[PDB]
Amino acid sequence: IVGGKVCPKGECPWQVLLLVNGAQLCGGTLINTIWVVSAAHCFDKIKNWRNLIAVLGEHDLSEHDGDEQSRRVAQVIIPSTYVPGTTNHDIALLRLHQPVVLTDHVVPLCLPERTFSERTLAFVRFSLVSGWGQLLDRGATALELMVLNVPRLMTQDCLQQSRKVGDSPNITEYMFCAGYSDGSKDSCKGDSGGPHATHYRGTWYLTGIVSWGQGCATVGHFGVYTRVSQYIEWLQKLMRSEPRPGVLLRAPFP
Amino acid sequence: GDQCASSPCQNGGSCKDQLQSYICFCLPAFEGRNCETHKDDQLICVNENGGCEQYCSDHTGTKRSCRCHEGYSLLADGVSCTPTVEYPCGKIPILE
Amino acid sequence: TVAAYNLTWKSTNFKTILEWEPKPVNQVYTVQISTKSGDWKSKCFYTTDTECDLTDEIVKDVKQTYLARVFSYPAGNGEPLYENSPEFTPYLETNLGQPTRTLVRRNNTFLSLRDVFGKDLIYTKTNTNECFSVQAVIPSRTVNRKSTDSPVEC
Ligand SMILES: *[C@@H]1O[C@H](CO)[C@@H](O)[C@H](O)[C@H]1O
Ligand SMILES: *[C@@H]1O[C@@H](C)[C@@H](O)[C@@H](O)[C@@H]1O
Ligand SMILES: [Ca+2]
Ligand SMILES: [Ca+2]
Ligand SMILES: [Cl-]
Repeated sequence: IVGGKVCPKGECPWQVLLLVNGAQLCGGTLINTIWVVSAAHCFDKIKNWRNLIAVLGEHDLSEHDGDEQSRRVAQVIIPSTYVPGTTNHDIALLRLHQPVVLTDHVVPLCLPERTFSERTLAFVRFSLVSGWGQLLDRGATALELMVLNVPRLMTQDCLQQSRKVGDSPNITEYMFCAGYSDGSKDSCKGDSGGPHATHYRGTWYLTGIVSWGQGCATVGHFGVYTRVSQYIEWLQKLMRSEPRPGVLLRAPFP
Repeated sequence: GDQCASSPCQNGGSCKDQLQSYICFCLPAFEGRNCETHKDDQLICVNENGGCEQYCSDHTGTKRSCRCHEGYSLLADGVSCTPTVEYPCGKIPILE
Repeated sequence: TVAAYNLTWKSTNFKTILEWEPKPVNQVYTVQISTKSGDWKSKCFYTTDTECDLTDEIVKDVKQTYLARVFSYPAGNGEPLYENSPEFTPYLETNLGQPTRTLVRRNNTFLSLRDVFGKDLIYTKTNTNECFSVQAVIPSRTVNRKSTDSPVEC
């Protein structure tokens, strides 16, 4: 998160930090006590599937107060259509070994109805992304949770305003861009998997997932987000269906 | 020459002649070049979420209706959601 | 379906109609309007017109810069096709009414030109309200600087 404020403690309670072997990995979003949405490609290089750890309630990485809750990740689920090392279908669903406990510092983000998201939410101009990622492309990561407020664009406005670059990814139906072009503010490498959250009439909803861009706050580019609207049926089907055995699982999509 | 003589305006708003043109002041409940739109009718979902707090279902030839997300129930005004639990999604307790 | 083109603000004395091309053959239009940093409000839902009145929207805060866009949908029915109006700041760009109360209505009443321009408003050469042919002027403006001459009186 380049350009943001520090998120005052407890004010981004759906934020999740994923760890492997106690090393920083990605962010995630609590949509449920048992369930965390992340970015698929966070798992591109994963060799140690038993040691995936999810941490809710976290704020400051260096010092541990009483609010952080740790849980083992039981299953990571990826869309069938996701291809490792590409940016399409960039989303992950994670079941935690055991539930977290909702408190003033751990709360799930509402996962909205798909049509509500398409017709109403998509047209709230500013939403919040957040995470412990880099504070500048190639720079340090964050110790306290960071948060940034960003304007969404419709894909045509995005293509028009973006600078054509040889062999860049295609902005798809399963993405959107958000943010700025004056090279001042964006999400960044630490942040993949974390919330793009939309306030509407007193309730925060999950509309996006930090996914990819051309470096971070590059002049002439925006940040791309997984378009969370497209997977609402798929996620729901998964949270209600009965557990499959495997640790990684590629679910059919749609 | 005055254009308003042609009685262009509708729904009882006054006209005012302009050059090669005119204007139409409407009453509050109406808009349009000639005040021909009733604002009341569009109690539909794409119109500002139907006035619902969270969710909206249109129907056929009948008033829309509003709904609440899991962990919320609907109030007696038929537009508002209230939490039915301690920690409903999408709310932040240290500001609530 | 084809995307709207050549969109324009028609604005006089604050009454603002957005106009576009073409006439819909088997397709409908929806319009959206916003301030530069505000949420997108929708109007004129699935009309077959080439116009949308947006007096009530723009009038709520005349000093904002507005942006409009128009959406195409095949009749009878992953973003819809649309195209953008140019930027419209009412206070600076609205054409001035050939002089004898504007469209801005605070509290059920159309404010007068002076209720809206205060000191920014002169005439032709008087800061006050006084063969004769008067034009109204705003010193400050880049564009649409002055109304046409009132009807002559002797
Ligand atoms: C006279 O009335 C017609 C229709 O009401 C209008 O279109 C003209 O512009 C006006 O002069
Ligand atoms: C012109 O003003 C508008 C508001 C209407 O009240 C008309 O009756 C009047 O003549
Ligand atoms: Ca800590
Ligand atoms: Ca005339
Ligand atoms: Cl556990």
